[PDB]
Amino acid sequence: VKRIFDTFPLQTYAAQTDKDEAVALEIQRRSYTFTELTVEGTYKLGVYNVFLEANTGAALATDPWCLFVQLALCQKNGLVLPTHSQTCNHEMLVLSRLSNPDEALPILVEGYKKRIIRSTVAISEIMRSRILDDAEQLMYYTLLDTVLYDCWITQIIFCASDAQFMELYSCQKLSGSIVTPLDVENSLLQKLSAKSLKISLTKRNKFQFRHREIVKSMQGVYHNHHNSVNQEQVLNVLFENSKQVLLGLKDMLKSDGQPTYLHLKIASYILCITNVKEPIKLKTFVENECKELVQFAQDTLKNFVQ
Amino acid sequence: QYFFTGLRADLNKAFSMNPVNVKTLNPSFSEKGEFTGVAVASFPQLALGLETLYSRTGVSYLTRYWIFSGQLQALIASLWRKVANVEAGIETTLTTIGAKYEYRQSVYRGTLDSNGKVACFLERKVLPTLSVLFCGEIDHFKNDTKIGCGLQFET
Amino acid sequence: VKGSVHLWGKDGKASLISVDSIALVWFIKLCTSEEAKSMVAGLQIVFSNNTDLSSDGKLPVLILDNGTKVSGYVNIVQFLHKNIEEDLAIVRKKDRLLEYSLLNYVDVEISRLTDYQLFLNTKNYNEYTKKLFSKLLYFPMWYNTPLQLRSQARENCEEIIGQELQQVKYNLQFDNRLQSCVSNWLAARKKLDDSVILSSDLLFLANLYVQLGLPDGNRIRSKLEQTFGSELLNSMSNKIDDFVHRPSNNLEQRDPQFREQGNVVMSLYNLACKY
Amino acid sequence: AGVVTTGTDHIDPSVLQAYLDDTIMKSITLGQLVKNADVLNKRLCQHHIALNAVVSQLDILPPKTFTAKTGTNFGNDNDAEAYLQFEKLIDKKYLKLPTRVNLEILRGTKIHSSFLFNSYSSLSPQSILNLKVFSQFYNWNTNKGLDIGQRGARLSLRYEPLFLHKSPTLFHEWFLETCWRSTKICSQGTSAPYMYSGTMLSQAGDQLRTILGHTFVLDKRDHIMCPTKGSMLKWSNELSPGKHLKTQLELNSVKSWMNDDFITFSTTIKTGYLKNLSSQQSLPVHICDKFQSGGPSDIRGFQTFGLGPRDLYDAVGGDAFVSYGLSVFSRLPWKKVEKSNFRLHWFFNGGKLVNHDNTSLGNCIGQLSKEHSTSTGIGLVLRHPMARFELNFTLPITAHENDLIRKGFQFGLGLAFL
Repeated sequence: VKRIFDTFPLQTYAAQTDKDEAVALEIQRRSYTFTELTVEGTYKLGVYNVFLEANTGAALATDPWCLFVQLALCQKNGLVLPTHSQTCNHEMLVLSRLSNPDEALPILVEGYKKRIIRSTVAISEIMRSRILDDAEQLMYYTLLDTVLYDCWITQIIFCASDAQFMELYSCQKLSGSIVTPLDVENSLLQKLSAKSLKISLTKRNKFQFRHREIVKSMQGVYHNHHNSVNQEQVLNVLFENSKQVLLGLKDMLKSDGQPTYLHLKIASYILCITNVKEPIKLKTFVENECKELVQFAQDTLKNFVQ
Repeated sequence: QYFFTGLRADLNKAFSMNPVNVKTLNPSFSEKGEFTGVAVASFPQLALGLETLYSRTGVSYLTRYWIFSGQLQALIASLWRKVANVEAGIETTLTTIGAKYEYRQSVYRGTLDSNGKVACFLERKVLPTLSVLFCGEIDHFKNDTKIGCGLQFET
Repeated sequence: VKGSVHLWGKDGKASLISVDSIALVWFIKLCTSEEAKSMVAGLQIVFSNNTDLSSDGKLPVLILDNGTKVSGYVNIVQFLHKNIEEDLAIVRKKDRLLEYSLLNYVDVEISRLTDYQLFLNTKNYNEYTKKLFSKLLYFPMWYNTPLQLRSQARENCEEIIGQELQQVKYNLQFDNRLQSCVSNWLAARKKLDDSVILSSDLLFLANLYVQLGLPDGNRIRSKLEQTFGSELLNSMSNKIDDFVHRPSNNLEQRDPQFREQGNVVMSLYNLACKY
Repeated sequence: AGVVTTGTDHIDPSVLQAYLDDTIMKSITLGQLVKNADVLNKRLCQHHIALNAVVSQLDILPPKTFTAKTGTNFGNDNDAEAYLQFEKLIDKKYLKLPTRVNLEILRGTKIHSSFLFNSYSSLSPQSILNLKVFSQFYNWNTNKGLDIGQRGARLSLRYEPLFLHKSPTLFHEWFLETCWRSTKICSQGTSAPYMYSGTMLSQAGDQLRTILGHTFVLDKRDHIMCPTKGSMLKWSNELSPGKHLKTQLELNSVKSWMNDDFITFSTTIKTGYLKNLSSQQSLPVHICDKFQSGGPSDIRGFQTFGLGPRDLYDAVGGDAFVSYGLSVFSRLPWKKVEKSNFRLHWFFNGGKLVNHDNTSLGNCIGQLSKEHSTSTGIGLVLRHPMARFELNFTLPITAHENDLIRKGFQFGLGLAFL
C-alpha cells in the first residue's frame, strides 16, 4: 500500500513559465545595476529611494545608512555606482519599508535559490565588525550613528515638509504637476501615508529608545503647546550637539588611499544633507560653515564613479 | 456547584478580546491536523472518577462529596463551604482561599494565595439590562496591576 | 550660567539608580579650577526626583532661567563646556571630539549594562532596587516608575543580552558584553592624557560605582579582575571612593519649591498639561 | 380576507405600506397569498425589522436598539487595551428609513487597531444601501506570510427582486470602494526564500485604489449549503478605472438519483479573467487582486496557494484561470446513521492558473486547455446549514513539479467548496 502511495502523481509537467509582464517592468523601473556573477553570487541592496546626484550623475540612495552600505559594497566588491539612466550584475532595488518584518531598510538579498535576507540590524552589525579592532574609530562610528543620526532624523521628520520627506523616504511617485486624475490620488497617498512612513523610520537605530518622548508625541492626532515646546527643546539640543560633531570632524579627513569605513560614513551624511532642497538648519549649516566637508564628500564619491 | 476555584480561563480569559465530562477548549486545526487545545475525560455515593489531559500549540483521580474536592496527578485538594448567601472556600496545591459572594444582582468573588497573589473578580449587575465586570489581579510582590474592566448594555 | 540642575538623589547625594546623576554631582564637586568654576558658578543643584520637569523624561535636567532645558549628563556637560589642572580638566580644541566620543560610548554602550544590572538582574532588583524608590518619590507613585524603568531597560538590552541553565546563560553573554565594552573604552581612553580626570571618566566610574555597589556586585569584581587584573580595579575603586568622600562645599544646593516637588497635587497638574 | 399589523412602531407606517402593497396587496384571494405572506415573512427578517417574523396578522417583533459591548483592559506594563461595539438601530424618526449602524472598535497598544463601521439603510423592499467605513489588518498567505492592512470606505447597493418571471433567489449587488492598502512582508529571514522573491519584495508598500463592482447571482438550488437539485450561477465584475478589469464566473449543478437523496452528484465550474487596462503594461496589478488556486476550499489535494506560476517559492497568482470539480455523496449506509448530514464523498478536481500576456482571448484559452493539475480522493463530509466539515484523503493524479502537493489527509472547513 505504501509502495502504491509513492507513485501517485501520474504526470508531472514542466514548472510553469508564464510571467506577469507588468510586474517585471516595475522591477526593471526600480533596479539600478552595479557595474564592473553567476546567478547566485549576486546580492540586491534594497534602499528607500534614489536621488540623482548633480555632479557625477550617479544614482545614490537617499538615506545616510543606505548610501553608506552602498558605498561599502562598492569598495568591498570593487563596483561602480549605478547610473541614473537605466548580464547578471549585482543590483540596487528601490523597495518599500514594508518588505521586512523590521520595517527598516537597507537590506541585502543574497542569491537566488538559497536566497538569504540580511536585515538592517544584521547589516549594521556586519559593517561594525570591520572596524572593531580599532578602538578609536569605533568611538567616532558610534558618535555619527547616535548624535548626528538623531539630528538628521529629527530635521527630516519634523523640520521638513511632507513633500520633502516622501521625496527621500518613499518609493511612491513624485508630484510634479497635478494634471491627471491619477495624480490626484497619487498626491493623496503622500498626504495620507506620510505619518505612517515617518513612524517606521523612527524604529531603525533604536531611535525610539533614545527619544521615547518625541516618538510618543508623534503617534497622536492633536499635539498641544506643551509637547510642541518640549520637542522644540530636544531638537535644539540635538542640533547644537550636531554642530560640534560636524565642526570637530573637519580635522579627521586625511585620507591616504582607499577610504576607511568612517570616511564612507561622514561622506554619506553630507551627501544626503546637501540633497535636501529645503533650509532645514542642517543644510543651512553644512553649505555655509562646513564647506570643507562638502568638498570632502565629493572627493570620496569620485573613486566610486566612472 | 463544581468549579475548580475557577480563576484560570474565567478571570484571565477576561483580559483579552481573543479572535462523564468531555471538556475541550479547542481553538482550531490545520489542513493536515492539529489541536491547539484541551481534552478532559472523567470516570456512586461519592463523586469520583479519573481524568486525562492533552494540550498543544496528565492523568489523575477524583474524589468529591460543604463539598471537598480532590485530585492526585503526577496534586490538588480544595473545599467549598456554604455560609448564608455569602460563601467561602479553601484550596491547596501540592494554597489559596476563596471568597464567593453569589448573592443576586451582585455576584462576585475573590481569592488570595499565601503569596503575592491577590485576585478579585468584581461583577456588578446594577440594572436588569446592563452589567459591569471589574477584574482585579493586584500582584503586590511582583508589582503588577493586571486589572480589567468591562460593560455590557442592551435596550 | 544661571540655572537649576535637577537630580535623582535624596538629602546629600545622588541615588544609585541613575549613573548620570552620580557623575553630575561629581562633576560639579570637581570644578575647582579657575576656568572650570566659571561654568558651574550659579548652578543650584536641586534634588527634585520628579521627571515631569524634563523635556524627555530623564532627570539630569538643566532648567536654565529661560525654559532652555538640557537633559541627560552628556548633553549638560557639552552645554557647560560650550559656555566656557588636577580634578576635572577641559579638553583641548584638538581633543573635543574624542572626549565627546568617549562620553557617547559610555552613555549608549556601558550605561546600557548598568541599566541591565539595576532592573534586569533579579537578585539586584528584588533585594535592592525596588526598595529604593520608596524614599525618592511620594506615596502614590511608589509603584510605576520602577516598573517603567525596568521595561525600558528590557527593550534596550534584548539585542545582545536576553531554570538554572536559563539564568547562567544570561550571565555569560552579559559578562561577554561587559568585558568587550570596557575593553573598548579602556583602549580608546588611552589616547588622551591618562593622569587627568575628564568628563567621560566620571561617567565610566559612576557605572562601576553602581555595578560594584549592587548585591550581585561581588561576581563582577571577580570577573573584571580576570580580564583587567587587580592592579586596575584597585586603581579605579580608589578614584571612586575619593569622589564619594569629598566635601560638599562647592555644591550650592537647594530645596525643591512647590512647583518641582512631584506631589500628588503637583503631578496631576503636570499630567493635565500633557494633554 | 384582511391584513392587520400588530406592534410596528419601531419603524414607519408609510414605509411599511411599500412592503405590504407589493406582496400582500394585488394578491388573488387565495391564489398566491399563502406564498405571498411567506415571501414578506422572509424579507423583513433579512431587512432586520422583524427579529421573530380568514385573517392574516403580521407578527413583527423589533430586534434591539442598543447592543453596547464596551470594556477596557490594563496590564500595568503599558499594555492597555480597549474595545467597543454596538449594533445600534437608529430610530426611524429623523432620518426616514430603516437604518442599522454598527461600530466595532478595538484598540490594543500591542495589537493592530480595528474600525469596522456599517450602516445598512433600506431604500425599498428590494434595495439595501450599505456604507462600510473600515480599518483592518489581516494575514494573507500564512501567519508569517504577508501582512495586509486596509483603510477606506465602501458604498454598496443590493437589489433582490421578490417577484420574478419564472424559491429562485436572484440579486444584483453594486459597490464602490476607495481603499488605501498597505502590504507588509512579515516572513522572517530564517525561513529565507519564502515571501522573498523579486515579485514579493516589489508588492510591499502602499497604494490607493478606487474600484467599481457588480455581482449577479442566480441561485435556484433548494438549499444554499446542503442542496439536492438545481443549479447556480454567480457572475462578479470589478473595475478599477484605468488600472484593471476583473471578471469571475461560477457555475454549479446538483442532481440526485435515489429515493431520499441517497446519491448526490455535484458539479462546479469556475473561471476568471483579469485584464490590465493601464497604458502599455505599467502599474502592475496587486498580488491580492490576482487569482489564486489550490487548497481545501478550492482544488483539493493541494495546499492553499498551491497552484499557479511561482517566482521562487511564492505563488504569484494568475491573470486567468479555470477550475472544475465533480462530487458524489452517499449518505452513510451503516443501517442507522442515515437521514443525517454525513456523506461518503468521492471527488475529482482540477484546474489551471495562467498569466495570459494580455494580447487576446485566443491565446488565453489556448493556455488554459493544455496541462491541468487534477486530483482525486475519498473522504467524509458534514454539511451543516452554516458550516461544512470535510475530511478527505486525497491523491494528486497529475500536477506540476512545483505544486504544493499535500498527498495525504486533508481537513477542510468553510462555506464555499469547489
